Amino acid sequence: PSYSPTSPSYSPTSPSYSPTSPSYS
Amino acid sequence: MFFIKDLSLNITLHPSFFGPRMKQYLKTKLLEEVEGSCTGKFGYILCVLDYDNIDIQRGRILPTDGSAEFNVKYRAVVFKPFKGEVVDGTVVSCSQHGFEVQVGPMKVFVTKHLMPQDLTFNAGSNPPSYQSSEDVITIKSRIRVKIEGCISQVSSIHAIGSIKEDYLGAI
Amino acid sequence: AATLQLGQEFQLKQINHQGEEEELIALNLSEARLVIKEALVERRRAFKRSQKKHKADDDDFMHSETREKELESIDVLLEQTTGGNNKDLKNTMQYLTNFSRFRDQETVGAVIQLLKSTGLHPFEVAQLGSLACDTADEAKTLIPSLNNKISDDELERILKELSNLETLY
Amino acid sequence: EQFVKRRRDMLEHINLAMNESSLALEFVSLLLSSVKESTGMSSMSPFLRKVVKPSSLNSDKIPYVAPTKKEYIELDILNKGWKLQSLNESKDLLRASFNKLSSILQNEHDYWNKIMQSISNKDVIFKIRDRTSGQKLLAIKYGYEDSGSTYKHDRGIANIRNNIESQNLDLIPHSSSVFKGTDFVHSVKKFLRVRI
Amino acid sequence: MNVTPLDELQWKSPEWIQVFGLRTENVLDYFAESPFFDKTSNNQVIKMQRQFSQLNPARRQILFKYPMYMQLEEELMKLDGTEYVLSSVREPDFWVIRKQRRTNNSGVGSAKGPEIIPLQDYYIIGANIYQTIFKIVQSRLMSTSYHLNSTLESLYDLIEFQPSQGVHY
Amino acid sequence: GQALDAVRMRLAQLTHSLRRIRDEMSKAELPQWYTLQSQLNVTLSQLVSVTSTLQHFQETLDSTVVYPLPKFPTTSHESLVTTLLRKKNIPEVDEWMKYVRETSGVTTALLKDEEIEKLLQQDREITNWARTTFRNEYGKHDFK
Amino acid sequence: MSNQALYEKLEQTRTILSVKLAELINMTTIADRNDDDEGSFAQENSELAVATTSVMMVNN
Repeated sequence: PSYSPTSPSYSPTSPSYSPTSPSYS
Repeated sequence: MFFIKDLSLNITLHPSFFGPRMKQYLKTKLLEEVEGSCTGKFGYILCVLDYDNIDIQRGRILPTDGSAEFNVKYRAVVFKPFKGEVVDGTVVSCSQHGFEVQVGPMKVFVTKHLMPQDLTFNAGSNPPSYQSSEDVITIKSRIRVKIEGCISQVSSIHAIGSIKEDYLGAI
Repeated sequence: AATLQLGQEFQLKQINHQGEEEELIALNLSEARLVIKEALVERRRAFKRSQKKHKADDDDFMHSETREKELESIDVLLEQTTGGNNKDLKNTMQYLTNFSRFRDQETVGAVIQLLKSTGLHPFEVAQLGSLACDTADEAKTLIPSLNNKISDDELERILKELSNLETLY
Repeated sequence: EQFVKRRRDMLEHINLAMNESSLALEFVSLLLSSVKESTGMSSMSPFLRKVVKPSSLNSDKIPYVAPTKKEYIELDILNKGWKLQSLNESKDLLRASFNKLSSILQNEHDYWNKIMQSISNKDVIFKIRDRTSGQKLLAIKYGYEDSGSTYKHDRGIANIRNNIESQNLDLIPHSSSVFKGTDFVHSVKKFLRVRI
Repeated sequence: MNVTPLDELQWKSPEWIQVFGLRTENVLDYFAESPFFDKTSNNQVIKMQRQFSQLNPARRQILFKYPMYMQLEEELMKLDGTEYVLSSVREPDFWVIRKQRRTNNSGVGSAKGPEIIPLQDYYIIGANIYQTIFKIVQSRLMSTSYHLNSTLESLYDLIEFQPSQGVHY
Repeated sequence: GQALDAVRMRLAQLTHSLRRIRDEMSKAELPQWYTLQSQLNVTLSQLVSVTSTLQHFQETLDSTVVYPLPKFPTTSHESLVTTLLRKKNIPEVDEWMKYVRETSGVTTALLKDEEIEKLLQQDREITNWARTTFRNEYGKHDFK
Repeated sequence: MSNQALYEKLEQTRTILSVKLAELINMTTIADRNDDDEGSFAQENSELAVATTSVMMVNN
């Protein structure tokens, strides 16, 4: 079968690096 | 074919071994007698699991000779084929009548009537082999054989297989 | 077992010493070789512990650089654990070592997961773990049980993935 | 303390490396689950199973962008640029490795020559495993055991130790394993005196 | 001159949502002033045509739900080219458009209607707009490889060798 | 879907190997050097296989269009969606890239047929010459 | 015994030669090759995966 599933390695603490710039109208 | 099975055996311990270390002697006897054996009811005895977890039963001194008989149960990995089985193996010897293929610990023979005529025997080659348009089979060549029958004796099981249909030969 | 005729002695449902039904267990060359190697090294460790009781190096055996070094370690293991009285075991172990499709435990686990994710018969799964087939039809002909039971696209995907999983020697 | 600091650094570095790698598996496990539920169930983490019933990834078609000189030549010369940087880093790392190897290696040839030109022939010599250390060390049998002596108390075995501080060779007997110091010579120096 | 990729480009229009608010009725009106809305698209041409006239699975659901979407087809079937159409909507916060281009191949021998071909992906989440997964995967793998390289070079620095023992720490 | 399925299984086993090397490095005691080398080589060659297979099926991955589920609720899982659907490098990789562009002098948006093209042609030939030279050197001495 | 050491040194020398030739070819054609003819086989299909394989070669 499946020997072992993968442990949840989520990193919500990661701040992300999405560039935000086109806000001014 | 590798499988896990539950096995039992009756082992007779000589009276001269009657001491506090009898369990050790029983374990040595079991390991030395069972491992590597072949039984037609279960095929070759390849390995025994959980050696520390050997199950034991109370002795029953035989009334005729004084040797204590014990019943030992265990779990073992064994090898045994079935009719119509297809197995990969290694060519052992080449002959004009056919060839012999070692699979696991057993031998399966194929007669020249059991392969398509495209495979022709070449004796001048070193070693002599079977040559065809696409597949060449010789020593140390992985060959798939469809086992057709098996003959079981006390110590071994021989097999006879055929490769007469397609998708058989060198891989 | 062209028609899955395994008989009473090798039924799919097995009755263990605990009396509960279990699925029949089938191991290919890699799984059986790893299991027997683990059992032998465990027995050697137990023997050494017992000898120390009456009166480091084991990490190099399981991790082998090459096939020849693995065979030498196997010979040493048989000398120190078997006694040299069992030639059939040596022949079986040599056959396992020479034609082991997969050497690493993680890759063998990957192969097991790939083969048994579809829920096929243990016989078919072990046969696929033992045999490397280029095309789905080749496996289907060489494994008559796989006929009519697995789609050709799935079999081709499984075979290609298994061929990709083979560790280069 | 620097070893602990660098171990913690490499632990956190590998954790950071694996955190982004996990998301790749998370996003890619969805396709098979959509195609075949039972096979896909085990792939996702339990939290992602709780999030939604998995049918997320479905096949779709988009055409390939029309090619031109504009991006492939820039990409392949940018890749030449990255691989010229890898060659530079390759040469630098190899140089550093070879400098370290040369320095260390000539150090052990220095000790090696000291050992070779410090040892004379002298008596019957073998390798033994130390009771405390467990490694192989050179030992010399000096005792009269083979000379006809029946004295069973001592075997006349002395282990050879290369003195780290003085770069010299010393002999440590088997029996006197209690005195651990540089005053061994005077502490063990006994003699027989006759007074009339 | 350094350009931020349009895939990660995110526009916020607080004044528009304050004045009009988020709704499927004016979601295209909200999108109009964005940089992603090409002025060469036939939607803008339809907009000036309407202005001049005034002065002078879920796809079928959203098809049948709104009549302005109808008017969108009966004003868009006549003009072939790059056009902006809604993909799906779940209220009151999620809208996604369908970025497709149309080539009405009316040639003899083609029984199919106008050809519809995707061009881009746009997701309206809240008041924000989002626009390849291959790049994401390769970026994650390469950063992982960089971190692994740093860790391994540090570990190799920690490694110390002696001939009489081997390698230790 | 087949290509992405193979991508999935191989990436999953790579992540499993990463979890392995992680939980054998997390121990307070470092194992033997040789086990670390074996794990390193296996995982690293597995990463190579990951890269090669990702390279093989670029077209299937490019053809696939990402779309959220109708059943998937974005109102409650918008954070999870925005975790997955954003894909920029770590800043230390982009500043490393900028430092590499600056150190190499390479920049790839204005290049035209003048001096850099004669340098590009004059580079091909050193590689071919070195390859031929080392082939000759290998052939000079019998290594069998 | 001593014959085994002979053989081991044999693969030792041949492995040195092979890895030497490999690193030579890798560093010489580290400059990626673009040739319009179908005969040439040099593929750089993913941007940073190329540098990863390069540092792979280095570490190996």
